[PDB]
Parts: sequence; C-alpha cells; structure tokens
Amino acid sequence: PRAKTGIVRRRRHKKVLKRAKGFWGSRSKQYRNAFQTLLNAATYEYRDRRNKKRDFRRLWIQRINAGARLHGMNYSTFINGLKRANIDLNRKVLADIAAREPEAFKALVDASRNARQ
Amino acid sequence: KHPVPKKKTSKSKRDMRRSHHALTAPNLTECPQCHGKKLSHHICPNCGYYDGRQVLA
Amino acid sequence: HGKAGRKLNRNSSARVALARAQATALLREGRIQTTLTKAKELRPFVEQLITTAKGGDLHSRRLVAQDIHDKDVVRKVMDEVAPKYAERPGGYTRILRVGTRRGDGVTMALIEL
Amino acid sequence: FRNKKQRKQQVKLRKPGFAVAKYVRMSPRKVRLVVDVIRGKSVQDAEDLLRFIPRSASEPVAKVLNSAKANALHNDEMLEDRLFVKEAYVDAGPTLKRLIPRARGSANIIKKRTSHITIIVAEKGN
RNA sequence: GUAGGGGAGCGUUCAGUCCGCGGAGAAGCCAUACCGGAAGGAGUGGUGGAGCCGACUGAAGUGCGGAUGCCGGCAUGAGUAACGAUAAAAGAAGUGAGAAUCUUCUUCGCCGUAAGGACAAGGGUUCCUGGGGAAGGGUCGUCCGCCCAGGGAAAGUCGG
RNA sequence: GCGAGAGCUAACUUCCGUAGCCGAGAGGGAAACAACCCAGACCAUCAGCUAAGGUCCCUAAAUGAUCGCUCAGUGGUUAA
RNA sequence: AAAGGUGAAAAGAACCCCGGGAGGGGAGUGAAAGAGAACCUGAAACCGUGGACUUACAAGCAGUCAUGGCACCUUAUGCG
Ligand SMILES: [K+]
Ligand SMILES: [Mg+2]
Ligand SMILES: [Mg+2]
Ligand SMILES: [Mg+2]
Ligand SMILES: [Mg+2]
Ligand SMILES: [Mg+2]
Ligand SMILES: [Mg+2]
Ligand SMILES: [Mg+2]
Ligand SMILES: [Mg+2]
Ligand SMILES: [Mg+2]
Ligand SMILES: [Mg+2]
Ligand SMILES: [Mg+2]
Ligand SMILES: [Mg+2]
Ligand SMILES: [Mg+2]
Ligand SMILES: [Mg+2]
Ligand SMILES: [Mg+2]
Ligand SMILES: [Mg+2]
Ligand SMILES: [Mg+2]
Ligand SMILES: [Mg+2]
Ligand SMILES: [Mg+2]
Ligand SMILES: [Mg+2]
Ligand SMILES: [Mg+2]
Ligand SMILES: [Mg+2]
Ligand SMILES: [Mg+2]
Ligand SMILES: [Mg+2]
Ligand SMILES: [Mg+2]
Ligand SMILES: [Mg+2]
Ligand SMILES: [Mg+2]
Ligand SMILES: [Mg+2]
Ligand code: NA
Ligand code: NA
Ligand code: NA
Ligand code: NA
Ligand code: NA
Repeated sequence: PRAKTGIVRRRRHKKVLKRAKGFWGSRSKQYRNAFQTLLNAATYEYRDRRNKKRDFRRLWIQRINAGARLHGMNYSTFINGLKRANIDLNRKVLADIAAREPEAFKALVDASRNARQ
Repeated sequence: KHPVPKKKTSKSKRDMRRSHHALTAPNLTECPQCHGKKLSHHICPNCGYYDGRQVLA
Repeated sequence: HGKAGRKLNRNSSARVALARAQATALLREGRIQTTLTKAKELRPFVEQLITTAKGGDLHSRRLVAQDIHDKDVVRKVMDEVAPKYAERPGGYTRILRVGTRRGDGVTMALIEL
Repeated sequence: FRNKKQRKQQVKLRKPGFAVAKYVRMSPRKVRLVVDVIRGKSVQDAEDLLRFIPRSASEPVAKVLNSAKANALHNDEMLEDRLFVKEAYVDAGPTLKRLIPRARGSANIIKKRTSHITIIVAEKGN
C-alpha cells in the first residue's frame, strides 16, 4: 500500500505561516523563509522572557534614584537607609510610590535619613 | 555574462522603480464647431474644422 | 556643443532625393500629409523654390529643373503657380497637424499652398 | 434564509454594470497603464480619453467600456448621464509560450501575456 | 548538550471489527482570539457536491528546506537588450470595422558573371483560383510560402 | 598557564607531559571577540541577595570618604 | 513524452444588448450557471483592485520584548 503525503505538509506549512503577522517580505509568505525566521525568533522569545526582568528592575531603579534626588539624597543612600532599619522592606513597587504619591515617598526619604546619621 | 544581478529584486523595490510610469492624461478641448473634444493645436478629427473646415469629414 | 543649422534622417543623397520628391509632390498635388518633422523640413525648401521659379527668366526655370525632374510640374510651378504668387511678400505654405498614428504612433500633418 | 440550497434557486445573482474582455492578446501591465487614467471618473470623459491615448490597448479598453455602458443601459436600465467608472482592472490570462531560437544552439521562451480587462460602471449617487 | 544508546507517544494510507455520521449535505479547501506537555486535536462559519470520522488491532511505497535533487507552474533581471547586413524611400488613389506595412499609379534607389534566366539533387502541393485572419510572420496586417475548399500536371521520338 | 624539545627564549609555529575551557555550553564581564575572568540554562513571574566586573553621560550603580602621587593627556604601544 | 472529469439526462443557452471578431451582459433550460462547453474540487508561488492602520534625517538577518496611538469585538468588551 502506498501513502502519499497529501494534506499533511500543507497543514504543517500553514501552521508555520499563520505565525507570520507583522512579518515583512517573504518572511510572511514563503514557507522556508518563514520557518527560518521562526528559529531565530525562538531565540529572541526565550531570552527576552529572562531579559524583561532586568529591563524592568532597571526602570524602577531609574525612577527611585530620581525620587531620592528630589529631596537631597540618592539611590545608594536611600535603599541603604531601608536596610539599616528592618522597618522598611518595600523595595518592589517603590518606584510606583515615587511616581504617584510624592508625599508618601517624601516620608520614606525622611525615614531613611533618620535611620542613618 | 558580466552584466548579472546579485539577488532577485523585491516586490517593493521593483515597484518603487515603477513610480514614474504613470501616463499623462491628454488635456482635451471642446471643439467650438461640432462640440466634440479635440487635441489642442490640432484639427478636430470629428467635424474637421480648425477656424473653418480643412480635412474631409 | 551642436549649434549647426539643418535636419538629417539618413545620409546626404537621401535628404536631397527627399526634399526633391516631396517638393515635387506638393507642387503637383497642392496639399500632402506627411510626418510633422518632414513637413517642417519641407516648408522652407519649397518656399525658396517658389521664389526661384518666381522669376520667369529661362535661367530661373533651368535652376528649378535641377530639383523638379518632372516636366509637367516644372511647367506648372513656372507658368502657373509662381505667377499667382506674385504680390505676396514671400512663401505661401502652411502646416496643419492632424493627430497621432496607429502604425508607429507618429503625429501626422498636412502641408499645403 | 432557509439553508445553502434554497438561496441558490431563489436568487440568480446579477452583476450591475459589469463588462469583461477575457483573453486579450496583450500584456496586463501596459493595459494597466491605459486603464489607470480612467480609474474612477466620468464615463463620458472615459470615452473621450481613450480616443486620444496613443497606446494600442486603448482600443480593447474602449470596446469594453462601451460594452459595460451598453449593459448598464439595456440590462440594468441606468441613467447614462450619471454613469461613471466605479471600478476597472486588468488580470493576467493564460500565457502563450513560444520557443525563440537564440545563439550558439541555445533557445529561449518568449512569453506572450494575455488579459482579462474588466470594467464596472455605476451611477454617481450624491 | 554533538556523534551515539534507551523510553513513551503524535500523524498518514491500506485491512479487520465495532459505534455511526451524510441531500436539512461527506471528504477536500478557506478563516479563526479554543484545548493538549510536544507531535497535534476540536468547535463554529465559508466553499463544496459525494462519501467519510472516532475507538481497538494488524500491515507499510508513512512524515522533507536542503542533495548545482526530479517534474510542473510562476517570479527577478524590465518594459531592459534586441527586432537578423547602412540597397534610405516619397506622394496620390483604392479597399477596409481597423492600413507606415495589402492593391494600383507616378517617381526615387539597389543588383545586373547578378540580387537576371534555365536545369540536376533535394523538399512534396509550397503552383493556380476563390475564401479565411486563431496560431506562424521578430511590428501592424485587409496580405503571405500560414488556414479551408476546388482546380491544375497530358509524350512513339526529351530522362529512365 | 605551567614543565620541555624543535625554531631566532620568532609565529594564531610545531611536537610531547599536565590542568582547565571551547568541541556539543546558554547566561554576566572583558566595546566588539571559541579559548581568558565569573558562572553549567527543567518550566513560569512588572520579587530579593551576590560573583567576575563597575558605580560623571551615552547602560544599571556613591562627579563616594581619608591620606599621597602625577603638568603628563601619562593613563590611552616598547627598550638600550 | 504529456494529456482524465459539463449535467441525473443535453434540454448544452431560440431571442435581445456591445463588438469585425473574441469576449461578455440579459433571458430561458436545470436542483444548481456559485455546472456554460480551453465546464468536478480549485491549494501555493505569482499578478491586480478596494479598504484599515502607516512611511519621505535613518544605517536597517528583517525579528523579539516593552510601552503608546489608531482601528475592529463571530472561540471575543475585556481577555484579547
Ligand atoms: K457570442
Ligand atoms: Mg535576575
Ligand atoms: Mg551617393
Ligand atoms: Mg428556477
Ligand atoms: Mg450528486
Ligand atoms: Mg519514502
Ligand atoms: Mg527544494
Ligand atoms: Mg551560485
Ligand atoms: Mg525548474
Ligand atoms: Mg523606456
Ligand atoms: Mg538596466
Ligand atoms: Mg537603456
Ligand atoms: Mg535597441
Ligand atoms: Mg544585430
Ligand atoms: Mg535592420
Ligand atoms: Mg520597408
Ligand atoms: Mg562585377
Ligand atoms: Mg513532383
Ligand atoms: Mg500563391
Ligand atoms: Mg492576424
Ligand atoms: Mg503579429
Ligand atoms: Mg507519361
Ligand atoms: Mg597550533
Ligand atoms: Mg566535531
Ligand atoms: Mg555585550
Ligand atoms: Mg543588592
Ligand atoms: Mg567586589
Ligand atoms: Mg546612571
Ligand atoms: Mg598615549
Ligand atoms: Na542628410
Ligand atoms: Na485546524
Ligand atoms: Na564541556
Ligand atoms: Na578586547
Ligand atoms: Na493597496
């Protein structure tokens, strides 16, 4: 008994191709180039899952030291002034606090200075 | 053949090239004799006039 | 540059046999249609030819016969046409452009007296 | 409604103002060049331009324009003083492959394209 | 985690068996944001116009991006190079749905120990007449050595 | 890298001994960079601590503290 | 070498419209013309028309991640 490859290769291929959306060129229309894009695509996806965390952390920091600086301190001094006191252990989300509620974050700064010198 | 191209050209490029291929529409006039549209500084191919009538209808 | 003075379409004997053939033709038929360029080229040649023939002296005739190798026509221009064109400064030839063509897509025109 | 069968016998499906010249011995691209000038404009104007455009696709494009008008007027009973080229376009037809002898023994293949010039007219509607 | 070894499965065709679906419509194709750990599977809609899922089991022409792979179709080079000897041609008139390209006329030009004429070899209706304009014709074509029908080829002594 | 031969105590040289890595090893650092330094990726996360390295700006992080050096742009190519 | 397929059966389009034609639009036959005779299905490359969101100081393996704007809400008004 024979067994053509009928319908199989079409579906596989279509699954691949349907992945290609904002895909410029023949990346989105010719199978091979599509699949091939999908390799390096893998690479980027997987690494970016890990990377996005680095990114965000950086973001939050970049805000936090700004807040710090708005009063007369910095990020080093500020976080450190929450380490000396087991009191404040926010760390995460702090950026949102310096971005939305200024007064609160002022209070935190004042606390940091008070738990240092 | 020395005059060979490296890669095949993209739809995109190959069309940008053609962005200078649009024919100009003949600016036509209204003939003051047989109300037919004709070509400026030429003879109305319809009635045959051009200040009085020259060609055979 | 290229600031000369005439047209050419072929060689040297050509533009001649042309201007002659066409001059003869027009003189004989009084109006012909041809390519707007060929027309433009013919205008002054033929105008000038009327002015030669427009003299009456056997000389003027024998001059005209150098171009018009057709006797009936030389007689025509000489004794009929020239005479008639006696009072008008110079040159009664005009060109009317018809329109584009199908064979080659070339704008045609009518030259006439 | 019903289902997919009944709708078939209850409606025949008409094409208001539609003409097609299929298989025209010309390459689509040129004819595109000609059509482009009529894209969405008075049918009168249309007829007038085709009469002066020095291209030869002009002819068949014209013939089809007219056939459309003819349809809208006799089969669709429209008002010709309000007619215009709603939409028009040229698709490639089958191709004429010809074997053209080249130098040194090798041969090539000339590709003689055809065309399905279609054009569809319509009342302006303000 | 490469060569490599081991394990569990998906998918396809055929076969047996069982449960079945199908004109109010199968398979196939087309769309989709749902499900599964993967191979994949399903719902709905569109197209279609006859047949075909699921489960279990058996057997294989069983899974493709590559091999300057094979077949086929369609692209790029691009409206580019070319249109096949540098013996140019012009006007009028006619026909025609449409003429630079066909017909006629009057000129012009080119071969003329040929680019004239007559035979052999070879090609086989290409001849003649009247039609035809799909393809062939390196452009058009109303014309053609192309298409169609009809006709034409005559030996006692010229060839055998 | 170390310990030798060969080679001019030359070569991204060659030939042996031994350790590590690459080969089949992602990630961080060294601008970029197989090997070097730090570290061995089961999967998910808008969580936290560190290593090698750094903390003016272009990327995250003290234009940080105290005591010295260097008038050179040395740092940011070499010797008698 | 390659080349299969109208429909149950030709009833396979009388007539009219554009056109020399080819081709097409009506009408009628038929369950169906979304079967029309270079007619079962009609995938992909490839060509084109319409629409939405976009693009004429930036260096682009053509992605990936994150955010914003705009648009649409048939597994689907908050998830996308
Ligand atoms: K017909
Ligand atoms: Mg981390
Ligand atoms: Mg000479
Ligand atoms: Mg009915
Ligand atoms: Mg049936
Ligand atoms: Mg096999
Ligand atoms: Mg291949
Ligand atoms: Mg190559
Ligand atoms: Mg091929
Ligand atoms: Mg050009
Ligand atoms: Mg070029
Ligand atoms: Mg050029
Ligand atoms: Mg050329
Ligand atoms: Mg040549
Ligand atoms: Mg030539
Ligand atoms: Mg010629
Ligand atoms: Mg001689
Ligand atoms: Mg014979
Ligand atoms: Mg003959
Ligand atoms: Mg023909
Ligand atoms: Mg031809
Ligand atoms: Mg005999
Ligand atoms: Mg070595
Ligand atoms: Mg190896
Ligand atoms: Mg880096
Ligand atoms: Mg820390
Ligand atoms: Mg440290
Ligand atoms: Mg910083
Ligand atoms: Mg220096
Ligand atoms: Na000359
Ligand atoms: Na599916
Ligand atoms: Na290793
Ligand atoms: Na370096
Ligand atoms: Na578009």
